[PDB]
Amino acid sequence: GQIQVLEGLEAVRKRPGMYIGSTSERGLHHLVWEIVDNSIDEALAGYANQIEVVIEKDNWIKVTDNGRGIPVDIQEKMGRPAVEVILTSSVVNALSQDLEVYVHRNETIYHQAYKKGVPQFDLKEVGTTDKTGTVIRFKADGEIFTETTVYNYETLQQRIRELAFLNKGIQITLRDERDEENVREDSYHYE
Ligand SMILES: Cc1[nH]c(C(=O)Nc2nc3c(OCCN4CCOCC4)cc(C(=O)O)cc3s2)c(Cl)c1Cl
Ligand SMILES: [Ca+2]
Ligand SMILES: [Cl-]
Repeated sequence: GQIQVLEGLEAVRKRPGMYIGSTSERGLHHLVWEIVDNSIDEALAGYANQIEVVIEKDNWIKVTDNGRGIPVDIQEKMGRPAVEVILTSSVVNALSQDLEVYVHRNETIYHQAYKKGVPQFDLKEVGTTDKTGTVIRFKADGEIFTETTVYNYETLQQRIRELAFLNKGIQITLRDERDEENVREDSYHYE
């Protein structure tokens, strides 16, 4: 089961273009669409209505939603927490030099970190919460995206606006914190 995950990570990193269309600027932006798409599905299921995308210093991406939280219960299949099984089959995780999850669920904050899809430690309880949702922070792997790992605000802005227009009732916010002296935000909420 865990042998199958490792071969999956090797497959994705060996032929990344077969998975995300290209390793160009187009492929770098595709990472964000892959994560945001999961949060939109949680909203269409009726459980989330807010998504926030932050370009952080050094072109980290953080996506946050107010969904149920990715589940943390032990799979009978992997013997591992569900969230670990979901993220260690994620293309985004495989093509990120680092990725972090924080889950707010069961009044608990759970945390795991990964490098090229490989968990760095077991899922751990780190805090308490009265909210539910998921935070993902990732840094695209410079070894995969050799052309650029720099996001284009206007590219993200155009697609986030389109997603909010198509999926009415979802508040979707983009914020660029790369320059701490000049922070730019656009927030879309149709109907
Ligand atoms: C940023 C973000 N948010 C989510 C997210 O909230 N996903 C989420 N998935 C799930 C989920 O599915 C488990 C695994 N898969 C089912 C079949 O499609 C794909 C997911 C179950 C529950 C629940 O049973 O309470 C909650 C949740 S909340 C994911 Cl994944 C990412 Cl990445
Ligand atoms: Ca889905
Ligand atoms: Cl759970």
